[PDB]
Amino acid sequence: AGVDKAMVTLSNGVKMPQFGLGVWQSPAGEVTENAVKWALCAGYRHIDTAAIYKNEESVGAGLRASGVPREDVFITTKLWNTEQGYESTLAAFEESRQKLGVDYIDLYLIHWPRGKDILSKEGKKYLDSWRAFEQLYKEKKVRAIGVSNFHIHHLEDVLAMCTVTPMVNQVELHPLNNQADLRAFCDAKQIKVEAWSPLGQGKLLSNPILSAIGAKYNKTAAQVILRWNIQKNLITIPKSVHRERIEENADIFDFELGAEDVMSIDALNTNSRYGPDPDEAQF
Ligand SMILES: NC(=O)C1=CN([C@@H]2O[C@H](COP(=O)(O)OP(=O)(O)OC[C@H]3O[C@@H](n4cnc5c(N)ncnc54)[C@H](OP(=O)(O)O)[C@@H]3O)[C@@H](O)[C@H]2O)C=CC1
Repeated sequence: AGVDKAMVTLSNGVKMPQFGLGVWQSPAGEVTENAVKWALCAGYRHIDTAAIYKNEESVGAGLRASGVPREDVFITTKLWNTEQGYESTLAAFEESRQKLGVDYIDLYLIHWPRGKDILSKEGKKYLDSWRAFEQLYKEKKVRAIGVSNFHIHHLEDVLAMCTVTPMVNQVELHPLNNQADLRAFCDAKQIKVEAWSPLGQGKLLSNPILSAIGAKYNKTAAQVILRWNIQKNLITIPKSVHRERIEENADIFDFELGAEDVMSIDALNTNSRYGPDPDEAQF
C-alpha cells in the first residue's frame, strides 16, 4: 500500500520492491547522488543501475547520504555486453561491487544477450556468463540473479543449461510494447518481468488516452502508466533526475485503475520499441 511496501517475491524467496528508481542517463556525480537520495527519502527502496551507466559510485554515495540502512535497500546492477564470459563476469561483478561500496549486491543481470550477428560470430557468451552468476550466487555474493532483454529463445537457451533459473527478466515494457507473449512464458517459468523505459523514455506522456484516464483520478499520464504496471504485477523502474517527478511517480498507491481503463491501456499496444530489439542489436 506504499512505495516502500509493495514487493514481488522472486522464485528464491527474495522480496524485490515492485517500484524502483532507474538511473540510466543520470549523470555521474551530483545529479545521480541527489536523485538517489531524493528517491530513498521519498520511500523508494530499490535503485536500478548498471556498469555501463558509469554512475555506480554515485548510487552508493546517494544511498549513504540518504541515511537509509543498506539492508533496507535493493540494489540492481548489470554486467555489460563487452565483459561476458566466465572469468570476465566475475571480474566485472567485483568492479561493480567496489564502485557501489557494498559487500553484496541484491540483483545482478546480464544486460543484453547481444545481437544475432555477434552471437553467430562469437557464440552465446551469455551462457558462460550465467555459469559465473550461478557461482556468485552460490558464494552468497549476490542475493538474486537474472537477465535483461532476453526473448523467449534466449531464455530457452539458459533454461536448457541452468542449475539456477533466472529470477528476473528486465525488458522494454510500456503500453505501446506490452510484451504479452514474453510475460506468458516468464509466468510459466517463474521469471518475474520488470519493465524498462516504462514511461517510454518520456515520449508516452503526451498520450491523449493516458492523460484523459489520469484526469479521471487527478493523476498524471505517468502515474497512470505506473499504476497499470503495478496492477499487471510488474516490477517497474521509472527514471527521473527531478525531485518533483521522483515523488510524483511514486504517488500511485492512493488510487486504482478500473477494468475499462485497464482495457483501454491494453488496446494501445503496437509492439513498437523505443529501444533496440535484442535480436537485431549490433552491440
Ligand atoms: N536493461 C536495459 O537494457 C535498460 C534498462 N533501463 C532501466 O529502466 C529505467 C527507466 O527507463 P528509462 O528509459 O530511463 O526512462 P522512463 O521510461 O522512466 O522515462 C524517462 C524520461 O521521463 C522523464 N520523466 C520521468 N518521470 C516523469 C514525470 N512524472 N513527468 C514528466 N516526465 C517524466 C524523465 O525526465 P527527467 O529525468 O529529466 O525528469 C526522462 O526523460 C532506466 O533508468 C534504467 O534503469 C532502461 C533502458 C534499457
